Amino acid sequence: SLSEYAFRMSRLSARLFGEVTRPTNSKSMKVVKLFSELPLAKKKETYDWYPNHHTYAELMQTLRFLGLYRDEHQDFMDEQKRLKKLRGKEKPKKGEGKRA
Amino acid sequence: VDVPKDLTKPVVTISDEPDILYKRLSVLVKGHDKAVLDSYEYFAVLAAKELGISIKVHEPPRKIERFTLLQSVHIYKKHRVQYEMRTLYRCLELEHLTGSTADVYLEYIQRNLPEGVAMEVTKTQLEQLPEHIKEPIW
Amino acid sequence: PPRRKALPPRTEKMAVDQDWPSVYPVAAPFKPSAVPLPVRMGYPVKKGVPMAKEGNLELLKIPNFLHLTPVAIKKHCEALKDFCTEWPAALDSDEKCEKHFPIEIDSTDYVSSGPSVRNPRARVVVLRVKLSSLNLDDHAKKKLIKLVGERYCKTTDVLTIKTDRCPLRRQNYDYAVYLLTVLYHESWNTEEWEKSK
Amino acid sequence: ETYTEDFIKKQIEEFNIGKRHLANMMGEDPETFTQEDIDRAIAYLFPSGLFEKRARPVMKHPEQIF
Amino acid sequence: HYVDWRMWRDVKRRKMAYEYADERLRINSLRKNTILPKILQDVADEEIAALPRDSCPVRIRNRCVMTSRPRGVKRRWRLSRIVFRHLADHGQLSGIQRATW
Amino acid sequence: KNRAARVRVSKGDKPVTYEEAHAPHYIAHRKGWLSLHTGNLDGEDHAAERTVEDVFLRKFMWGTFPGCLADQLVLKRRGNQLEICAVVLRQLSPHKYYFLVGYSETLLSYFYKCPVRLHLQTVPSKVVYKYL
Amino acid sequence: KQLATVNEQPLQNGFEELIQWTKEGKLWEFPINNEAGFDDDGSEFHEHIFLEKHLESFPKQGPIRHFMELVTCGLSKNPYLSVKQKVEHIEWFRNYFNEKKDILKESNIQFN
Amino acid sequence: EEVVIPKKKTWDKVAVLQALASTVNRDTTAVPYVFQDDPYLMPASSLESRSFLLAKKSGENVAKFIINSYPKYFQKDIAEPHIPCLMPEYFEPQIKDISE
Ligand SMILES: [Mg+2]
Ligand SMILES: [Mg+2]
Repeated sequence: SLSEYAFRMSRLSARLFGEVTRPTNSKSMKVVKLFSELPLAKKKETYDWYPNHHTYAELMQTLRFLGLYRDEHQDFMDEQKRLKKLRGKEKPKKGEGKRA
Repeated sequence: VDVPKDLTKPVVTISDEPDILYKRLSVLVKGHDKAVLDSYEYFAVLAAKELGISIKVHEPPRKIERFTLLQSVHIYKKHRVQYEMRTLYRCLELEHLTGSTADVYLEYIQRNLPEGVAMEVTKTQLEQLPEHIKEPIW
Repeated sequence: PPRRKALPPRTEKMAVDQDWPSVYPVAAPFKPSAVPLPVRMGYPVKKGVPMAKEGNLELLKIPNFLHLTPVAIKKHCEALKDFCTEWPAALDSDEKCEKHFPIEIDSTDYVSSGPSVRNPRARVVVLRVKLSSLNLDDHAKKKLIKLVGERYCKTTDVLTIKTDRCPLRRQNYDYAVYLLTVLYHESWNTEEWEKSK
Repeated sequence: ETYTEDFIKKQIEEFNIGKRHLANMMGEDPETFTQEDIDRAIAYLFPSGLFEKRARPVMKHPEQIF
Repeated sequence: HYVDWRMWRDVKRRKMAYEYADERLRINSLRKNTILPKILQDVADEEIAALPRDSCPVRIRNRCVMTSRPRGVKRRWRLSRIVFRHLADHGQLSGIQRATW
Repeated sequence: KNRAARVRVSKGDKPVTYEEAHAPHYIAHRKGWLSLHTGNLDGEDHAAERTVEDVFLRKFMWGTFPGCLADQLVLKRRGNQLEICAVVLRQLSPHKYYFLVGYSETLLSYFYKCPVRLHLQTVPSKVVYKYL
Repeated sequence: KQLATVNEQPLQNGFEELIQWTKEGKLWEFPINNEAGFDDDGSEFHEHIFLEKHLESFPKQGPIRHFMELVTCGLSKNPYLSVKQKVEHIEWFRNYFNEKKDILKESNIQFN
Repeated sequence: EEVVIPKKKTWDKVAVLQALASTVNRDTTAVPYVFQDDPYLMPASSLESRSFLLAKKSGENVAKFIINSYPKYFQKDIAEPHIPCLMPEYFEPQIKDISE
């Protein structure tokens, strides 16, 4: 639905501005969109979604063993775990358990 | 009495290159608090007047973004808690600045940008026609 | 010995005619022991008064302007005048600016708080030029207006070229200038197929 | 909390001394600094956007506060 | 040290999806067009289907980074509605208040 | 009944600070925010990473200065700088405070890759706003 | 290092601390530039936008040309990839089609 | 007609900060800036002055020891522009071959 002049002028502008020049249907135009943006998996929000829980947990555990961080929570579960040994509710040996 | 006799001033060297010309600087600042934007405007305007810069201030309309959440941890869908984030604006429009003047003023007010306040500086630069466009080659 | 006793606040040694900019030279948190003002803050209880400044977390939460008093600002700008250059007196009005400098380049910088300064919006460059400032004949002007499309505004007669293809702002600026060049020269070229108009 | 008359007297002396510093900070005449200039200075120096004005920083004469 | 095994499985999926993103993008482009021969496009269909299952991006789940809740998560903060409210109601999220109008 | 962040009335003997005495519907009316950054402004990025940093810093400082903090932290961010303002008590010796300030400022600067400052304000005892 | 020690003194005020950080590279340099320290290998704009030079090994005409022209058009519009990353995409296609030449020949498509 | 454009002025990255610092003088009422400006923490003697700085330096040394002892915890680079000075230091030789 375009004149020869309009069609050839639209094709010239496409070459000038770096757009697709050959006649391409909407299906094949996805190839242009695929390479014009980063894949969803490559975006920082995706692969850096979680904070590195290893670094945080391991750092604050080391700082506790060094005496520079007081972990009120870990102290709470160390007192509970300590009272369960005196009460007899101690974790069994792996493999040499109640069942066999 | 214990006053420094002489003070070492920072070295500013006039270069041999022409300076950039800025038609307009639009310093848009965002903040959750209006009073902080009022104090910052008083600062930035007073700084411009003392440096000889032409500044005009206007307040763009505020934007409030609201969203709803469930109030209970489990069931009770009818009951919701609604939160909002208010964004207030103040647009500082400078005019007829030079590259050096803009660099100094922007550094001065950006370094004094109070916590919780953002900035978006739109710099319109006056330019001349490229040498290639002066005349057609065909 | 007895427990260490805190010294009295140093606001008691401050003269009423001191050089305040020397006390708060740069942005610092509100220190009740350094600010000689009986400022109070806090919603008062029934038959109560706003809380005093010592241990007042509300005053600590405010971004104060104690380092930017009118005296300090005027003294600061006096030292910063050496860095400024003088706007060309010839370019008095905007019409004069357009005549001598037809092209206008808009760029934006974003100042946010955080460890990273990167912002993907800063790469965008906008180039505006009125087609009346370009040496375009009748044919060239008509061909240009058709090539650019909606980038041209007939009311203002301004051609706006926005470029954000390249990672950097300097690359997008070079691309915006290049697009204007090829558009100008291509508009002047007359092709044989143009006779089918 | 009970505010005895001696305590109030010490609060007034503090306001008068603080009033002179605030004029010195803002670069105004300590002798013509009024209560409306005090409010303008505190609003600039301690910008508070709290919707309730009774929660904002205030520097008033003890007679009007207590 | 992640919140639970479910978070740990998503951490591995996000890592594997990142490693294969380029290879998957290149092969998919061969499939998402009508230009190339159907014989070549059929081989690409098998190649992307043979890649490890955890490299498929659709298997990633936006869980709460603090509690691992798979639903009720706000994408801007990556927090579950319960964790976000706990921080917001204590005045610890800059600029977020209760909405009333 | 609403529960969120409400210290509930007792027999009139529970001292509460000014922050603890105000329920969530006062966060922009009578009390301010304990953290100021730009992430939550319109059109701003990285709100998620700013939040995780705030949550960590509040836990790091609670365990690094055990029993010393007299109220909640005030986290301030200006450009690249991070400022932690803490109201502490006057029980721990000054030497130990200076050690912990130099230690926490250095350790946190290397962890979040930015200049970090810690501004301590000492109070003789916890500031009581009212008795609930 | 000894010459630095003799001139070494403690920070005198807030401004001096800001200066030291700026010199050490800890604090940002103002006015804020969002591209400070990031250069895409000093690549020119033409390197990013015009990528047809890399398509010379490929057939000058045919379906592969059209497909690869679309690939380069997308890559030219990508501001998140460096020039090096964009060439990697094209190189991978050069190898892929080299491995599938037998299939391409069955489809009457000549590659290389 | 010709318009004369003013010559650009170039200064060092710290010039503006240095210009602002020249305007301020020493505050006679305050102790040296290095010390914590707090009545309880301010040094109250020539000995305290020395000890307070030494304690602060000790804290910095302890942190540096931990940073270099466990580099893994401080290897996530989130700074833009990159800050080399805030990265862990590796003092052990990484080349194990016996060669010149
Ligand atoms: Mg899903
Ligand atoms: Mg209800």
